[PDB]
Amino acid sequence: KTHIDYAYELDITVKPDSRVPVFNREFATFTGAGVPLFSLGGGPIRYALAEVLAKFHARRGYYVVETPIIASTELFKVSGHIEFYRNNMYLFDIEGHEFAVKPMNCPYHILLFLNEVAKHRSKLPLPFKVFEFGRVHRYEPSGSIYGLLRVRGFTQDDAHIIVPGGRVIDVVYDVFEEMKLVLERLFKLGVSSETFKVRLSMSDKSLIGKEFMGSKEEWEGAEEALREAASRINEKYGIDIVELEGEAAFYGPKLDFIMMVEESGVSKEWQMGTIQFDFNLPRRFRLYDVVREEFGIEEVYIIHRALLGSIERFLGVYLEHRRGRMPFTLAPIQFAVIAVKTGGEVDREIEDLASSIAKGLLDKGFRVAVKGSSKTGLSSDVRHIESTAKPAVNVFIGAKEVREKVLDVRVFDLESMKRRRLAIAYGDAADAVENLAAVAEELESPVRSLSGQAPRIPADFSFML
Amino acid sequence: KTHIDYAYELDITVKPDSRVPVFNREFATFTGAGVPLFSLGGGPIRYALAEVLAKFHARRGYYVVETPIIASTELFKVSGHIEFYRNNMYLFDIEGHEFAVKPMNCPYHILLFLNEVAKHRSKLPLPFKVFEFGRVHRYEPSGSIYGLLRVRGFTQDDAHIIVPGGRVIDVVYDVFEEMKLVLERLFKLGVSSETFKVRLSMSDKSLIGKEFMGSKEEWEGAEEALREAASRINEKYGIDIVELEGEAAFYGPKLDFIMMVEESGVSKEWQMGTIQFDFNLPRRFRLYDVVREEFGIEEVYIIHRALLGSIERFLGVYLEHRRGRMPFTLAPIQFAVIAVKTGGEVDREIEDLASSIAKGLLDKGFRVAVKGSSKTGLSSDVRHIESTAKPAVNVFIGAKEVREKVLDVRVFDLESMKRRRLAIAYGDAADAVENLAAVAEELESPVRSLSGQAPRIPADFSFML
Ligand SMILES: [Zn+2]
Ligand SMILES: [Zn+2]
Repeated sequence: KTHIDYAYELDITVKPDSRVPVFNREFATFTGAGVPLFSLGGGPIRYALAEVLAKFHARRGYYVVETPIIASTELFKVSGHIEFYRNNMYLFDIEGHEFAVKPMNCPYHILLFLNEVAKHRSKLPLPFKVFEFGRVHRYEPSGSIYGLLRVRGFTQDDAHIIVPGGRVIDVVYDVFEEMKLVLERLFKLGVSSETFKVRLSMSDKSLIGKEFMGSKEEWEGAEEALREAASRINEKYGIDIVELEGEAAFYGPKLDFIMMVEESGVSKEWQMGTIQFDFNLPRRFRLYDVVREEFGIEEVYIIHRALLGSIERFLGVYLEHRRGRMPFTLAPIQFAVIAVKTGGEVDREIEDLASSIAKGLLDKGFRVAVKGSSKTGLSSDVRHIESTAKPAVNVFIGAKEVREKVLDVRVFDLESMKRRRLAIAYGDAADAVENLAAVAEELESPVRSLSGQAPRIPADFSFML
Repeated sequence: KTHIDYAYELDITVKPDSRVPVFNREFATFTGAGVPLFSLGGGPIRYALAEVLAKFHARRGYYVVETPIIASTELFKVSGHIEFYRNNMYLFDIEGHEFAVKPMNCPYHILLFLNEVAKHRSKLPLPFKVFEFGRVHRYEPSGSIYGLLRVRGFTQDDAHIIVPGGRVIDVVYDVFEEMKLVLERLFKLGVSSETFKVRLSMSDKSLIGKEFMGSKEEWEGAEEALREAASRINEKYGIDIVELEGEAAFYGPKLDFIMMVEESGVSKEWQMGTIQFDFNLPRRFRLYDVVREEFGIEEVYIIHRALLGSIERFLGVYLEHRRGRMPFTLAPIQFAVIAVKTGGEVDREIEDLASSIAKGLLDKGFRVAVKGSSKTGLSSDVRHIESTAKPAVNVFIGAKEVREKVLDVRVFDLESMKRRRLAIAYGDAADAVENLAAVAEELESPVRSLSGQAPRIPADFSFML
């Protein structure tokens, strides 16, 4: 099982080689290869993620923005390079004039900086930090396309930071803290000396002025910022730091976030976001001038960062590493309510309790699937549900639950990779719903600390079970 | 003053003819005409709107989805028409194969329907209702472009509904109820017999089979559904109904939502969303077959609906009709905290109170701007703020507020178009923040009823004042 299987099973995406009813042709012969089509299970995950990541960044001091999806190629001519980059871009014509489907957000984010400088000059605080849940498109050859990992259109948790020399170490370190918070609290992935690695890619000093552009002062200023931040990371968590001479991009040095994971029992890297310094953009958009003239600042840095990276790619690796198991906030189905019918008259109270709990949870904003089952069918109903829908929380309602007034409630424990059984007492349906909602609130609690609010985007996904 | 002015002043968008610092060229010579660039004030409005509209639709029973931005033109060949529509589309090549930047969501939404039918057949409920905050691009000539009203890329509160004959009247009526809820609760616009009109556009029966496609049964079934729903609307609200023979689109009849507004003192229409029946799509995507074969249903309807329509367009007209005044949830600046310094030692308590209230509101997730002012400067500081930033709530902190322990708090009343003064007692900073937060919660209350949660996307916009 790959993410491709898990994505189809949880109904996060449409499978490109599934046949369209009545047409019998693959969905991909309508949509194009490499264009992931998110489905009904995937919709709420995408809104929820945007919402959490936007609020998380706003609480950490980033200005959240949404930038256009197309642009004149003048925009990408000014940024560079552009005889090269042209080749990864989808271009088109309006009306003689050349336009592109945006392959990156950076130029737009710098325009927004430039617009605020123009209106407010030095009243604008620095560091200036702008975040976007941004939608980018790039040329990928048909043979390069693979599931959700390499695609033609995808989303990034993209940010740009314009930071003076005196605050740059703290900003780098903070982004690391951001990565760690999102991993631990949204995804329930532990970040520590045993699971995480930071990789620095630096210049070769002999080649500054040629394969690495810019001046020595630039490179040393940035490389030292990455070494100091990395040194604080290592001191606080014992996370190990790797440094590669001559691996930087031509426009500045960088840091990569790497999770260490294991098969089965193979040790592997799972590469995530990045902190990329840029010496090209501040020249091409005259940022050095602007910051010197308006703020009197001579040492400033420009930085691209993503915590997850490509969101599709992150979700893909995540589906595989976690075998389809989503954190509660992002689970297509949050509560699966399972009525275990017996044949007898107790079925009426079972069916009323299940139905009422189901409506109550939906009113509270949860994603809920009701499944009718039986004592003899239960075993194979559950097996089907666990192998496919993987609901975050199963609630079993049988004769026993009705007579004892205790729900049988099974939350999936992401660390142990096992269900854990809770016995939740209730007086009546209303009260069962309150108590289930309380459990959910405990499961949403880490996300509330990132973003203030856990998103409730309700749905009745009964038809999936 | 047009929306173009209000949008620039509230920092919702970048003005295309503003000059880029240091370059002195217009922003538009980088971006392209007709491509609205939302700015820092506009970012949180866009996330907030997506979030509220998505949750509102999920609570009303729509499945929320996000569909790709590009697609093979096979997708638009199957839907029609396509020698015609080709001309409004941005097209491009991958790798020999023709692709388009999506001009509409409909084909994608039908693929998602078809995908669920394939996996779950008749377990899928009907009506099937899918909602998307969707991003669409269309060719518009340079002379057609105007502000936010006619643009090249824009967003819709788009939905598709596949409804059997027996439930179609209720669905039409419900969409109307949706329009009314969003207007009244998100936008604080009254919808009644004095302010609202519903326009039906129908076939000419003599031309069914020619300028209006489909069969008589189709048209009569749909036109009666619109007349019955309209008749219920009129009975419940006395809203007047207008019916035009021969104005329907070639593929089915429709209903348009129209607000009646006034200058100055001219009566004008403000056209909003639509309910469009479609007889073409169910043929082109073989939906009639699919619904008959899988559900045994012979009478079914396919419907496109938007409540706002183009979101950019709606926001534009809104900015003009309300002279820049946003509802609290959508206001770029939610609380403006204004320290009225005196020169004396009381300035220390004024500055500490303002500062603490400001940090406290930010922690609660609000968008906050602090302005330092003086007794002599106040008058012209406020005038500048009211003419430009238009904060939802002004909080004045002067010597008097400190000595009496009562804040001077001015909420803008959207109906009367005037500030209204509240006297809010406090014991200390913490308590002032609780009491301000309570006022905000009262202002967020109508949005909580649409969507369960009012979005808090915080920002420090001090630099704007
Ligand atoms: Zn970038
Ligand atoms: Zn449509």
